[PDB]
Amino acid sequence: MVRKVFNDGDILYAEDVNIIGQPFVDGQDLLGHGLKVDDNSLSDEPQNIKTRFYA
Amino acid sequence: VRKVFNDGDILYAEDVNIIGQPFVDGQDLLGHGLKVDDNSLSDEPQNIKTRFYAWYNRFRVTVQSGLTLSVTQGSISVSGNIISFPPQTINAIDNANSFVWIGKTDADPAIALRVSQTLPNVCIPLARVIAASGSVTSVTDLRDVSVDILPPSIPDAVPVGS
Amino acid sequence: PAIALRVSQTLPNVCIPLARVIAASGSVTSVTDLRDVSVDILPPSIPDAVPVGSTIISLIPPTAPIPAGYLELLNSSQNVSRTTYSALFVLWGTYYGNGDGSTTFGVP
Amino acid sequence: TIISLIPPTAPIPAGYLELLNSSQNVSRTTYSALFVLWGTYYGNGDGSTTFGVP
Repeated sequence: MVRKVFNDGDILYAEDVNIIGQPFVDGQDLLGHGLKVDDNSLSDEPQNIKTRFYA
Repeated sequence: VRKVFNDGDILYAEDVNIIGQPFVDGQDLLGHGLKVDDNSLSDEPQNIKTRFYAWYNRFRVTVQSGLTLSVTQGSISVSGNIISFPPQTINAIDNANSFVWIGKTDADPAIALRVSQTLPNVCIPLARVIAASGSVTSVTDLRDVSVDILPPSIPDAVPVGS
Repeated sequence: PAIALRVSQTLPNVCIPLARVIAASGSVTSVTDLRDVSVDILPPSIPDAVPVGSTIISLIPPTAPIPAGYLELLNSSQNVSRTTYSALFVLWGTYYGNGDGSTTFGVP
Repeated sequence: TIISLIPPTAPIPAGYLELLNSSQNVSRTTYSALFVLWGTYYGNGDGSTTFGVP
């Protein structure tokens, strides 16, 4: 999102689409790297690590 | 997810900026994908997944088939000596409320996985299995990391003057 | 008696085990984690009381009261209730007499 | 030493060594707390692996 921001007349290049195609959750500043994963982002399913660890 | 595109729609810069920032949280929005399950977590070692489950699922007893129960791999410490066990199987005692544990008997010094009808005083309890008619009706986890085993009462000392 | 981090040759019966280290030529070949996160400790034994059915000899005068949790051996066999002394009845049976044969058993 | 009247069919209490008619030789390492206390005083079953039992 940061270091690559689009505007109304901006061309959409194939490299940008390929980058967005691989989402990253490392919290980095790049185009496809969204944000880190907190406890909420983990699934609230009883069979998952969050529920077991909190139990 | 929330906003849906179709033929004839015009892509907007804000749409790409939203899409460019993925959020994994299960929220129903354009860029918010879904909630992270165990599979989405990295499976190679030196990661919280395998680290957590190698301790959580240690010597866990499950009904493999019929009276045959599966015990996951693990390790035990006997006076500082580490003895490792691969995943093994053992047959429950039929028509009984038996106990699956790890230890030894008076007639056998080898430390191994055993099924009895009464928990020995010195053992590592694993499960209480209720089985009937060649089938395992229920399994109750005894080595659970959430259940806490209270220690036994202080032994009655020899009476003074005796 | 001070509680601290100690490197010994054999783990004491009561302690918090941390690791086992194998050292050769002034170098550490291996360190094995003895904590709960890696291993499950098997107790060598439990602290136990005097076993049921064992006999202890005492010098206490007759005026002193009978110790709790014990039965007194008399000049003749006794008939003791099986329900009250279920532990002793289990460990002994009727090997010292059948008592009535239904609800009591004999004590030598 | 604990004296008991339990019948032969009754199991030996755990953590106890039965004393039979003759002497025995039990492993020093298996019974370490016993060997450090008694010592080689009731016999030397072997050189450095077992010790005697009256």
